[PDB]
Amino acid sequence: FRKMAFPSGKVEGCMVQVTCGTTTLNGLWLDDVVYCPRHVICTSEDMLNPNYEDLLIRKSNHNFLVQAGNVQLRVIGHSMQNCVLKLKVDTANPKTPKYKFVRIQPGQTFSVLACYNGSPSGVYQCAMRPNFTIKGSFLNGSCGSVGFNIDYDCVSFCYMHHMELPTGVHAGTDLEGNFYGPFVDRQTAQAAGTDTTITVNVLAWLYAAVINGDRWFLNRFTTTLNDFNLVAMKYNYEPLTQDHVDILGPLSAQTGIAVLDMCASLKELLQNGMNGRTILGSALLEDEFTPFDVVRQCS
Amino acid sequence: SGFRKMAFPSGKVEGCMVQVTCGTTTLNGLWLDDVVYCPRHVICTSEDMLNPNYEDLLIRKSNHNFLVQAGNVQLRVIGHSMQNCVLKLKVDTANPKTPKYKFVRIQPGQTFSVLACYNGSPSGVYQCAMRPNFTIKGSFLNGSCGSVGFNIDYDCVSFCYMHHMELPTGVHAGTDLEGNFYGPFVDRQTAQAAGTDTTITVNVLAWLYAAVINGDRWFLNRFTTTLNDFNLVAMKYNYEPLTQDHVDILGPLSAQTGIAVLDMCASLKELLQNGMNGRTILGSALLEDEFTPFDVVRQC
Repeated sequence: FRKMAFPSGKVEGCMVQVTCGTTTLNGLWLDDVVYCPRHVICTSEDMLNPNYEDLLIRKSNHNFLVQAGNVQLRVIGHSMQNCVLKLKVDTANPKTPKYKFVRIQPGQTFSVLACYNGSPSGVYQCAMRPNFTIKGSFLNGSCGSVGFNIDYDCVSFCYMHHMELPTGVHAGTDLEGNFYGPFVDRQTAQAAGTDTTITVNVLAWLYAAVINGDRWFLNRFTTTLNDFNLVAMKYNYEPLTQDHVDILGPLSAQTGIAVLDMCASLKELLQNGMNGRTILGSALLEDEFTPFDVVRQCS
Repeated sequence: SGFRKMAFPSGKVEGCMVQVTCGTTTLNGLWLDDVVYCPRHVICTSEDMLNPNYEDLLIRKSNHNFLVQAGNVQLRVIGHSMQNCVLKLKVDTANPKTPKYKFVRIQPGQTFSVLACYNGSPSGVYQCAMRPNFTIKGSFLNGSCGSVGFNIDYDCVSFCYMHHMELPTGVHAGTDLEGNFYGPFVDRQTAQAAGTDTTITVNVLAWLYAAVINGDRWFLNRFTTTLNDFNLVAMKYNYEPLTQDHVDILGPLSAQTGIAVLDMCASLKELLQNGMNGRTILGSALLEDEFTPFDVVRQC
């Protein structure tokens, strides 16, 4: 049971390189529009208190260098949609797949195609943390990297990398320029909130362990929704709602274990530890597997 | 901090995956040029797997008995031959999506990306390492036979693994692209026991060197140990013994830093006897052994 990422083939053909002056980052080429973070028009000295609306007036179409491999894309128009620049190019991308722009909620998972200078280099699976950050691997030049989910024939773009916080975490926006979290696209001291463990994802992971035959944390006891949240709040676990119980329905029928019955096992794990044992070969509880991910990978 | 286990982009490999059907069995195949590669047990039923006579089974088959399907376009099989444990199906049309490719055989401890496919359709990609017992610990359901492992260097794809069998212990076994099995495993439905799995010591040391470069230093100690003494302690924790070749590979890591290889071994020895004590190294609460030294000194 590994953390698999979606195939990146449909996304690799849409990555381009956007250059404005000295700054170079990655862009998303869909149809005849190139999407990239709006701070590409700002120098290192302009990131203190940038005025994007005034800076964009200065720039023209010939100040943007869009490169797709060996070919050069010619910019004929520019626009801004919140914290995202929309560059209109003269040629449509023939590699454009069936796509859709969606905004996800914290706790959901998606695959990230890390790119450098418009060239994909790696792909990995991650989840949106409750503090609206992601524990990704972004170095310098990886701005503009996109996160996506893959339907049967449709690619849902949900994230674009914008900034790197001074803690190893990264922050970004959706494809419409709306930031995930209280962050702003400026070079200043920005603090991420207290990260909490995704309780619903842990329960789904525990169901996956039961499917794989690893059944030792199961106990005869059961708890209430209110009692579990009291323990969950103490151990920095997000509160469990009724909709979370409904989502875990398909996994409850396959294993025969009720959600509240499983919560008693998780409650004992937090208080008494792992008792020197492993679940699915791990000494810690994974919280980056959504209930939908468990169904996809198992049933 | 932060060191993600990243997998190579799979775009160049997605266009080479096909579906091969022989009778009732259906698995995945690799379409390169005018040759389709797939495990040879596709011509075996569930009853023949106990004692398969592949020479007897293959001679009774014809070209029209193999159904090769790349999406909706059906390929025409014009010939076939068997190389060790792999089947080579020659088709009438070459694959226009064929990239610059190579066939390499890897040693235990090396890492590669795996593209999991079901009935010729890719489903997911993950990064793994060849364990010292010549097995891989991934997610392979029924119908994933034929999925390949690869590495990408610049623009060249290096195919190194093809999934063949799933062991009763939950691990998977396979061959290289020439049909030679990794380990003593065979393509039979018999009781095959994998060896004891051990931690890749050289990968852990390379990972620890990346930690001191990135900031973490709490595990360093003032002691040093000999290579012979370290192995006597390492074997007690099911750690692979360290050879002189591993020391030379870690040379550049000890050059950028100030810590000798034997110095780092003493620190690793102290970590094993004490544990993490609630602390983390590069954001990880466990010692990682799936990062090769080559990857460590490229992305420092």
